Amino acid sequence: GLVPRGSHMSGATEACLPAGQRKSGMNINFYQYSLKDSSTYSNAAYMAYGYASKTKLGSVGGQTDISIDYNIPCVSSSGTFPCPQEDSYGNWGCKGMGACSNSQGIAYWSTDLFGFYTTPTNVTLEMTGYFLPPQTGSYTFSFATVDDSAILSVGGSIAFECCAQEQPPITSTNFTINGIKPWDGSLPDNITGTVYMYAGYYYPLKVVYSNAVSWGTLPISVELPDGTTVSDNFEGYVYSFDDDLSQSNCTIPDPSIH
Ligand SMILES: [Cl-]
Ligand SMILES: [Cl-]
Ligand SMILES: [Gd]
Ligand SMILES: [Gd]
Ligand SMILES: [Gd]
Ligand SMILES: [Gd]
Ligand SMILES: [Gd]
Ligand SMILES: [Gd]
Ligand SMILES: [Gd]
Ligand SMILES: [Gd]
Ligand SMILES: [Gd]
Ligand SMILES: [Gd]
Ligand SMILES: [Gd]
Repeated sequence: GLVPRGSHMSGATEACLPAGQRKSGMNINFYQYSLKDSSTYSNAAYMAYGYASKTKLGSVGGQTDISIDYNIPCVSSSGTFPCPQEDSYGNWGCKGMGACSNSQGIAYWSTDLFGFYTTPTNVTLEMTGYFLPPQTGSYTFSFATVDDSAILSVGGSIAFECCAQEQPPITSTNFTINGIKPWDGSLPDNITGTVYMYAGYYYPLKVVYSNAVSWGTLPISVELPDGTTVSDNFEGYVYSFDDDLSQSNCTIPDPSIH
């Protein structure tokens, strides 16, 4: 017929057309998280919004390189250098550095997480922004691995509300990727979630990430409808807008018919 029929039973992911000044990159908020607390980040409510009930440590904006790869120091014979986790051995040393004299189980201070001086050993962070699909079709987001706990949410009223990026987190636990650290221990690699997206609409995107001890890891990718993969550097795909709670037409509940 003259018009597309629309995704079945309001199935389309909600998106946005914010009218304000677009900024390259995502906003990163940092929140307090306790060293060796392996239980707090196992709860859906905590990972969706509860993190923001803890002390906010700071923020950085305009981040396009969004993967996390934090390595603890090895205090070695030849100085102090970051140790790739797969190179750690024994009790303990780091391959090519010898034995390390420092503890794996204390807090360490570093700017490795987006240049913000904090404790990547123990912290929770919230990345927010809008994903701009250049192509219409199925997009598959993935975490290659999760160390320690993480979620990824896409869509208006799922990640956050349109034109309200900077507001307190919404309560939705309808995660696109659920990488929450299981209670019973365990969890596989290459965890994934798929969203059908219409080109040129801005899709709210939230990533919440937490680490309790030592190494922290979150390699983020998206496979595009053309089958190519974008990993780590999402420049050209992720943007921020200052809140405009007064922009009435900002929410597009169904981009398939808009
Ligand atoms: Cl180091
Ligand atoms: Cl060695
Ligand atoms: Gd990176
Ligand atoms: Gd980089
Ligand atoms: Gd890093
Ligand atoms: Gd870094
Ligand atoms: Gd690095
Ligand atoms: Gd880096
Ligand atoms: Gd909503
Ligand atoms: Gd960790
Ligand atoms: Gd594919
Ligand atoms: Gd890098
Ligand atoms: Gd603002």
